[PDB]
Amino acid sequence: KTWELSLYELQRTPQEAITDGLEIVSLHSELMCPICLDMLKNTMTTKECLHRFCADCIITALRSGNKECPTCRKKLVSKRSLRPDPNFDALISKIY
Amino acid sequence: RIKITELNPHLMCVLCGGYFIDATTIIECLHSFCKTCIVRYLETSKYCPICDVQVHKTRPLLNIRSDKTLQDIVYKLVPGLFKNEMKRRRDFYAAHPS
Ligand SMILES: [Zn+2]
Ligand SMILES: [Zn+2]
Ligand SMILES: [Zn+2]
Ligand SMILES: [Zn+2]
Repeated sequence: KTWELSLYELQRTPQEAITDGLEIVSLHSELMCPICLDMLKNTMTTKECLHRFCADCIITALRSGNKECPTCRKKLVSKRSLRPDPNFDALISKIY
Repeated sequence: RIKITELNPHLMCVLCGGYFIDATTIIECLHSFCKTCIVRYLETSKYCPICDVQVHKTRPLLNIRSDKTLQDIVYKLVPGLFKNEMKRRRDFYAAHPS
């Protein structure tokens, strides 16, 4: 992108936190690894495309010699094309 | 069932102190921010606001990506947030025609 901000964006203000004890009760297409179709464990995230996979799953795909992102087929050179996502794991720890 | 206050730390932008709106992620360290927050910030820094890692040698915008998955989670988990943000946009545009 150019990362240009719209008129609305240029003046937007924060969405403040909900700080009451409101509890929460669908997240499959977000916290699920697309390889094993299980819930993400030790999430690894592609740098170029921000697609998330279990560490063991994506390392396995790459080790097989397929150097494509399983989600979007973008070139992945190696595991240095990937970052650990501890903050995604942490979210998953609390929700499940 | 989960307390939203238990989730908030994972859904909140440090640059505005509010929930992620158009969550945008620095690819070098994977820290995430609202789009508007991080774009404005990176006008005057090439280092992550949270961990100080270099975002890019010279052009930090090269190394951010919209994080649709994270934003989708945010809007699905935070009651009212999406409706609220959509309303703010309509309200803005009704008072500011094109
Ligand atoms: Zn997996
Ligand atoms: Zn991808
Ligand atoms: Zn923000
Ligand atoms: Zn960082």
